[PDB]
Amino acid sequence: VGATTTATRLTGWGRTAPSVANVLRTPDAEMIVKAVARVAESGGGRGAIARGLGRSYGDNAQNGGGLVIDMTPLNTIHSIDADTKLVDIDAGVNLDQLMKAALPFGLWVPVLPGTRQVTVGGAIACDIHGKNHHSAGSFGNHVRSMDLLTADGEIRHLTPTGEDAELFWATVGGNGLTGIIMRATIEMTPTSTAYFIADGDVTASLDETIALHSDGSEARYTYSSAWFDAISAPPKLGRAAVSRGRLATVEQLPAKLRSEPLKFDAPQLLTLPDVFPNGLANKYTFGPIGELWYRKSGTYRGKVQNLTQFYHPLDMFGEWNRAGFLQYQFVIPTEAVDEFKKIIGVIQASGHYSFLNVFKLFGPRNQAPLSFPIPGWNICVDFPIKDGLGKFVSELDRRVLEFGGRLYTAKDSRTTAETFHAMYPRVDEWISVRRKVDPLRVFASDMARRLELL
Ligand SMILES: Cc1cc2nc3c(=O)[nH]c(=O)nc-3n(C[C@H](O)[C@H](O)[C@H](O)COP(=O)(O)OP(=O)(O)OC[C@H]3O[C@@H](n4cnc5c(N)ncnc54)[C@H](O)[C@@H]3O)c2cc1C
Ligand SMILES: COc1ccc(CNc2nc3cc(C(F)(F)F)ccc3nc2C(=O)O)cc1F
Repeated sequence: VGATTTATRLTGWGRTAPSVANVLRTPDAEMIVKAVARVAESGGGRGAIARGLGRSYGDNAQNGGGLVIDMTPLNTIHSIDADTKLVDIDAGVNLDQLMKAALPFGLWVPVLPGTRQVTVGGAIACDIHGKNHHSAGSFGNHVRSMDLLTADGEIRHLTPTGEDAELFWATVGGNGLTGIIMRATIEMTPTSTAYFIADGDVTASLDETIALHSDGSEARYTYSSAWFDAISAPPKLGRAAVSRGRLATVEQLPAKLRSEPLKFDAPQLLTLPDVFPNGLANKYTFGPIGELWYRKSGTYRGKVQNLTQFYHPLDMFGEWNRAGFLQYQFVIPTEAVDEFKKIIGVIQASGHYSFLNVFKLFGPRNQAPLSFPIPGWNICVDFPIKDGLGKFVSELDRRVLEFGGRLYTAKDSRTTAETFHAMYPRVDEWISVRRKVDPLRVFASDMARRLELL
């Protein structure tokens, strides 16, 4: 329970670009206020940045030669209310913790990323998105208030629509550069079960994948995402396994599950690598029977699924996934469909092979100037680090930029300031807010300096 300050070598989830910071770790809020006051009174040096669970791949949660404040000990859930749907929680609370605590109230975390190991602070600061972006927006859309420790040492109560709305919306997606989010109130989504009813589809090509997302069917599902093929030559290029669904109601559950509709079942002992150590391939896998088999297994209607089944389907693959990788995620505006296809073609012909590829059509954006999601074609790819990759991804940056798209700060450790600023045309507007709230650069990070956000 005691406060500690420790020189620590930090990296994001990508394990790249390490830098040494003094890491403060304390469950005492007043100690965090005092540390920020100390940096502020210092009138120099390299400032401070908050750090959550370190799930961002890049360098936004580290500060070489400065202070890093580990927020994970501030993890109190203050209250949950089923009538108002509000949760009041410290910024260090993580989404898995929150999901579990809130389920007995018939409340659902309104935006969940592909991993549950992210803090509320990290969720706000990266304005995270999920499988339901097109129906629910991003994390920032659901924050009703937050308490922000600013450079002047004061704790400001921010609301999306109040007098401090400008600062609220600069903090959403602000990558911790407006101050330290101490605490927040989130509006949860009501639910009668912890289950999904899901429809699966399998497409044969990129053209089919795009048509499926463009035919109006997306409006029938609150949740929608896809795995796609980024390695095969066209026309197989861009074929996808698509998973779409909505939260189930109690009466849609089979009789055996209806007695505990809000139950989160425990992740089981055995994963697929444990049961099939020699892999899943047989003599049929890559020919026409394999094709039919995968088509059939991935095509279904009204299937009842728990959270892991529906939302974390890679979990069953255990140690096989991510077997020195560069995570690259971008969105291209909806209208730019040919441009989007062109970029997918570029990736396939590049000689860089990504096996893990998520595809999603984002919905409307929010008013946060630095928010990543815009309506359009969102893709994540995972490239093994090898010769030529750095220069190739710089070419990808140019294409993404030229086609009106952007990269996501939570995934980036290598784009340039020039590129990033052009991708985010409201960056100057955001920088102006940051300069008002932090004239002395009390808040600073490796990303802030790299991307000239400092
Ligand atoms: C396997 C995996 C799957 C993922 N899937 C998704 C996805 O589906 N959608 C998506 O949007 N993202 C996804 N991400 C990225 C992840 O959601 C974000 O990186 C998120 O910000 C990580 O939260 P964290 O608590 O680990 O924050 P960190 O990585 O520690 O910090 C990220 C940023 O938040 C800031 N920050 C943290 N706490 C505070 C605070 N209290 N006050 C102010 N600023 C703070 C930091 O300064 C930093 O700028 C995924 C990441 C992984 C590893
Ligand atoms: C245990 O192994 C894994 C478990 C889950 C995943 C899914 N990961 C993601 N899933 C993502 C899903 C989305 C979206 F919401 F768009 F579907 C957007 C971004 C995503 N980013 C990521 C990521 O790894 O950074 C990947 C894994 F390698």
